[PDB]
Amino acid sequence: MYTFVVRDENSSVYAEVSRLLLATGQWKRLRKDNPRFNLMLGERNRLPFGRLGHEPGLVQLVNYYRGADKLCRKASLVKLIKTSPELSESCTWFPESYVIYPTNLTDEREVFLAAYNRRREGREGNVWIAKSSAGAGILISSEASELLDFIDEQGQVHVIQKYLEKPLLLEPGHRKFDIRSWVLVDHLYNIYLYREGVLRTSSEPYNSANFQDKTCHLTNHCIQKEYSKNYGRYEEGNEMFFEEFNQYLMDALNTTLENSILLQIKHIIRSCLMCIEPAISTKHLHYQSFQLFGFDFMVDEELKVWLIEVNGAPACAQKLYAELCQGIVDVAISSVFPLAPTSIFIKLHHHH
Amino acid sequence: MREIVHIQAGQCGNQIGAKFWEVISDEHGIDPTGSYHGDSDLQLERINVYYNEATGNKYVPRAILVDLEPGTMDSVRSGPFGQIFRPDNFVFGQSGAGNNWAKGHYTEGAELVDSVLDVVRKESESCDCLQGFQLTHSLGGGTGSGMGTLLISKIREEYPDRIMNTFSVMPSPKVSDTVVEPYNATLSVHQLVENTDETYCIDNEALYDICFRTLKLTTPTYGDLNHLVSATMSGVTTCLRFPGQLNADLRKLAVNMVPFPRLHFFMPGFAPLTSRQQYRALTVPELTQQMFDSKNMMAACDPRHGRYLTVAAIFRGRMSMKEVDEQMLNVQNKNSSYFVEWIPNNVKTAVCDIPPRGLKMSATFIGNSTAIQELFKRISEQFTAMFRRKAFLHWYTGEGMDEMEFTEAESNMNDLVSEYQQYQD
Amino acid sequence: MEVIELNKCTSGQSFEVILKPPSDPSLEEIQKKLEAAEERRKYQEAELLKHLAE
Amino acid sequence: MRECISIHVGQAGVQIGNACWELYCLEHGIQPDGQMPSDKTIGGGDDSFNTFFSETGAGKHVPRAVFVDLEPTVIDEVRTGTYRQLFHPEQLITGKEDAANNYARGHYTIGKEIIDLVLDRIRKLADQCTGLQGFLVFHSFGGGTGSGFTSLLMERLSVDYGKKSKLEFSIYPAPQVSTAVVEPYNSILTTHTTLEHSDCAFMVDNEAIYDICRRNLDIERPTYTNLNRLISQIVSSITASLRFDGALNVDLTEFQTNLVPYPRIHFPLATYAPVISAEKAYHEQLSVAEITNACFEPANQMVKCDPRHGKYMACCLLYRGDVVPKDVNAAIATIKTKRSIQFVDWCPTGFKVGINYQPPTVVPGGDLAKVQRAVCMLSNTTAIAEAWARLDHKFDLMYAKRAFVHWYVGEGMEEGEFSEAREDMAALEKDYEEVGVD
Ligand SMILES: Nc1nc2c(ncn2[C@@H]2O[C@H](COP(=O)(O)OP(=O)(O)OP(=O)(O)O)[C@@H](O)[C@H]2O)c(=O)[nH]1
Ligand SMILES: Nc1ncnc2c1ncn2[C@@H]1O[C@H](COP(=O)(O)OP(=O)(O)CP(=O)(O)O)[C@@H](O)[C@H]1O
Ligand SMILES: Nc1nc2c(ncn2[C@@H]2O[C@H](COP(=O)(O)OP(=O)(O)O)[C@@H](O)[C@H]2O)c(=O)[nH]1
Ligand SMILES: Cc1ncsc1C(=O)N1CCNC(=O)C1
Ligand SMILES: [Ca+2]
Ligand SMILES: [Ca+2]
Ligand SMILES: [Ca+2]
Ligand SMILES: [Mg+2]
Ligand SMILES: [Mg+2]
Ligand SMILES: [Mg+2]
Repeated sequence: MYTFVVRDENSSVYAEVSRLLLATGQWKRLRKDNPRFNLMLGERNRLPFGRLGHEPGLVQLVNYYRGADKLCRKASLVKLIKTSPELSESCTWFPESYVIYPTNLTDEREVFLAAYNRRREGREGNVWIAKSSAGAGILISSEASELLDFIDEQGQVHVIQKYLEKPLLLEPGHRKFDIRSWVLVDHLYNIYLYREGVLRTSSEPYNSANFQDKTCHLTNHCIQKEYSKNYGRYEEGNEMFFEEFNQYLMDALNTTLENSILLQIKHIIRSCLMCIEPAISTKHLHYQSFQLFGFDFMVDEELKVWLIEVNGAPACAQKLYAELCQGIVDVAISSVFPLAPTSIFIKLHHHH
Repeated sequence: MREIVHIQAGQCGNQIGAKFWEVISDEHGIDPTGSYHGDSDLQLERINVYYNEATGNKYVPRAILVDLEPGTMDSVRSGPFGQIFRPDNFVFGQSGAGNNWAKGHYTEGAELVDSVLDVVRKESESCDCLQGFQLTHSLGGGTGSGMGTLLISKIREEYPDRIMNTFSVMPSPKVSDTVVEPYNATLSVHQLVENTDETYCIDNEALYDICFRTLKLTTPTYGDLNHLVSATMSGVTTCLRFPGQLNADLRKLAVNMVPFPRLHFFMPGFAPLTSRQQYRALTVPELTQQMFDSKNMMAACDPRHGRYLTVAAIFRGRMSMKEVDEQMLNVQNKNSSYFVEWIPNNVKTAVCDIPPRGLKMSATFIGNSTAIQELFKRISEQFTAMFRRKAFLHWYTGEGMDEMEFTEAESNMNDLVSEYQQYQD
Repeated sequence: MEVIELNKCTSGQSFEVILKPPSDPSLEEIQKKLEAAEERRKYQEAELLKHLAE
Repeated sequence: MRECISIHVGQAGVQIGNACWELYCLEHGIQPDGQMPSDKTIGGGDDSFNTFFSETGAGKHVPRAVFVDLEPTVIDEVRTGTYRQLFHPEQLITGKEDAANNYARGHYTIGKEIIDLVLDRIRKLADQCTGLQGFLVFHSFGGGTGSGFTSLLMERLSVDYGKKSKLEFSIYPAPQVSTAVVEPYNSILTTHTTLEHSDCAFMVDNEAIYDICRRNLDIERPTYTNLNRLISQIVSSITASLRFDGALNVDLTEFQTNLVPYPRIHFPLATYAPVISAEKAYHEQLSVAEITNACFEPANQMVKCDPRHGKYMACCLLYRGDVVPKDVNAAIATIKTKRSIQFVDWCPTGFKVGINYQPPTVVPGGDLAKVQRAVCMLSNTTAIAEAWARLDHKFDLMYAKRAFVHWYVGEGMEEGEFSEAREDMAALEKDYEEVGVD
């Protein structure tokens, strides 16, 4: 009879796991302050890792990798890619990005302006996007003056990265989109990719001449269901799954999702996770960790995959909550606490 | 040299105290004449905690026998180990107490208490360093209850910085001498709330049900009940009478068990408890499962109706101390809801290599549960059922008491119950 | 990876390696504390004896 | 040469002091009777070992130690043990009844009545000193004497020896060996009143020593002897520089200089390798790089935490045995490219290394296997603050209900000293965060 506790009531993913663990009749939930737990569905912010693994006779497991915020923060991811030899500054699957501190506070203001002027002079596409972790607040502009002035009006750190002016557009619709992949890392640091991704498509035709109306440029599910007038027109809730997106790629581009996109995605997932594996691995630690991640990719018209961001506390697609949550319990929880297929995951092998 | 002074008052107190000294006298190799005849030095390492050493290498229990009638103590002096007790430590009168608290506390007792304290003071003055006193007594009679709590009130006055522990037998209508036992118990419980650091609550009902249901005794006697108490009393004092990584006296044990000065009433427990299948080996998981089972509790309180403030287990015998740790952690982990989370690691465990007579291994349980309030509720209800009609009060008013003293003792105990209740939430 | 201040002797040696450069209460006040606590112990014990006398 | 006085307060401190002086004697070749053949200067001398030992005209080498316990059963073992001839009676002080795991009892009630006797016996050792450096105070956190009396002794030592340095070896409480529920109270009470009086403190978590004993030594249920022989190894590695010819950590002031740039944050983490069971058939002797790499595995630290997520302020490497600087640098470079070693921006990213060619001495019959080389790393990570958080958390759970507080007040302590000491820890936990997090 394993015991667990819940410290994140707002997590829909683990709300279903806590629901599934109980349904096994072998897991007993405790109060959120009882320290005699086998598993902790911990809180997002300021999770007390220091208080784990000090309970005699209890093997303790938490659903967050201490230090994984280095990869799940806008300003942290950029700093991690540029400064990590495994990723180097010449990383080819990540857009050119710069960390910009508002003037009311190192900072890459002059470094970003250097490359910007180079593009302005060389007649090249010079359209950037400014965003931050404090957003629901994004500004897509082609003038450097507007980008830097938009950040000074704020008080938090922001990042300016090259906006993909040539995004792959689904037809019919001539619309943008982004791909979401769920990756579960278990206590042994096996990288499991969920076979089921989701494309959060824009119902508005992409318009490269009007970055003011950000409804055809931002594929967020909340922006398309609030400021887009074609929501739910082409696909239910602006969400295309792999089966349809694959068939389309076959009919339109005469290729498969696995060959033209999935290989690049799996290569990006491995590169990022293996990079920080020494900094967050819980192999020789007094407690074990696992964590579910949500990778957001972009695909340009050349069928090249780009990494947008990594989500540390990602939510799932309404259809896949069942299959995925049962997968979290199978390989993450029951792998350490066994109960008395054809995996739904793609194990990305690697050297530990 | 950390001596304890033992005091046994009344019929219950002296009959149980006798069996207790009989049980540990055997464990320490002391024979009915006080001559050591053991085979281990562990038997004499802490022998001075309860025994004084006289000429000829004789060991005399540091015990003081008290009663207002000579009957019960005459038996003790004629019992198996009667000769082992210091003659000058038999202090008794002739009037008796008539199962009357007021006679033991105010009248008959008052006339005899000074003489008892003269023996107490005589036993203390010879202590290299007195840990404190322990009293065995019932709360339902007159001497053990009325005069016992009077002795406690005077021992605290003369030794205000010494630990006072008691083994208190609580009255149950199922094992009753007289109908005024709830009166005498309610009056004594208030004394114990004030003037004792630890009180081992021994409910005569629990001792009966165990003899009847578990031990399969068709008709239990006071002797059968006292056998359990003799074994449990020897179990808790094991760590005190034998060596080990414990290093614990009465004050250090009280500190780890009493989070609040008035909530010091403990539920005892013993394991094994077997009927005559009595030769079977008892495994460490079995000892632990039973020791936490309410059926092995001697306070007639369901622990699942409350929460443990603290717990202490004392295992005896040659066993896997690793397997002990694993099992103790198993009980807490598999039931952590029943242990207050605002006192971390409130379950402590001690081991002793010397097991009781004729027992490969055993476990003694000491629980500070808020479920003990159920015990004080029984007494409180039985009290009120009679006091509302002022029934049988004439026995007490005739000795100088006033109904107000009753109404206050009634309140004090109902307060005590409310105090347990607030910490159960 | 610079070694500095290397010292050697018969029973061992010691050095320093730099991988990168950078970027009370008086005796009086104690006696008072120890006596203030002994006074609260006497006051407490007096309230007990006063209680036991009543 | 300058002398160091060792003070062992409480059961933990005394039993650990006993294990250390046993080891000091094996290393320095001193017999249980105090005779040291290799010492050619009889009844005198200013050798490096004379910082811990004095001499008598009869060639006896007497530890500069003082054992203090409020109850005599533990110190009586010293009086009749194998090394009973090392100490003379004046050195062993014992009371009548202990503090019952009650800080206020050890600091106030019983502490007041014996402190002057202690300072007197300490003044007798100080008078045998031509240039006293300071004191090494071995004590537990959870014990009533260890915590309560030590903080009073520390307050008075800072008075009668205002210029001397004071280092602590402090036993952190671990439930797997503790029998006291109020140890969180005592630990925090003694950190509060001792913080400003201690210049460097080495915390040993009994939890850490317990697993290192079960994992590496294959002891199913380790006793205090197992835990102590291992702790006296780490203590020896730390005090070796004061007892042997060298140039790193040669006097007590050097520990503060090399390890504590900020005064309040004077709790360096200790990591020791290798720990090899003596019952092993025969172990493959580890290399300089192998044992040096293990200095960054949490399973060899004296306080379980994760330095990867803190920032270092200093770092020492104390090697013993067959080790040469070349091999040290090779392993260091290799570890910088494989380990997360973040320093504070206001401190250099470096390693002070010390090497003693004499390998670790192992108590005959003990549990540790003789190895050819060993190391002990003294790093000052913000990650050790995890131990304060754990402790502080437990304090808050009980004190919210005022649980057990009545025992302390009854001994003369005021309920406010609780919150006063708990606020200090709140400040201590903040500094660690100011220096460690971004
Ligand atoms: N590592 C180690 N810890 C010990 C040892 N002895 C006791 N402890 C720990 O010390 C704590 C209890 O403090 P003690 O030193 O025993 O108590 P004390 O200092 O003698 O103070 P008193 O309350 O007066 O007995 C517990 O956490 C024990 O686990 C020991 O020999 N080695
Ligand atoms: N460099 C870039 N080029 C093209 N599009 C970009 C881009 N950066 C962001 N976007 C657009 O923004 C959307 C996602 O923004 P982003 O993920 O940075 O904000 P966010 O983190 O608040 C949303 P979520 O965390 O849910 O994925 C995507 O749909 C993408 O089309
Ligand atoms: N367990 C046990 N209980 C007893 C014994 N004798 C009396 N009692 C209980 O104690 C109460 C009577 O008190 P008693 O000791 O006879 O009165 P006293 O002699 O004036 O102290 C009743 O509740 C009895 O059930 C005994 O030998 N063993
Ligand atoms: C509390 C107590 N009172 C009388 S005996 C006793 C006891 O045996 N123990 C076992 C050891 N550790 C404890 O904390 C208590
Ligand atoms: Ca008369
Ligand atoms: Ca000499
Ligand atoms: Ca000072
Ligand atoms: Mg986001
Ligand atoms: Mg009777
Ligand atoms: Mg002690």
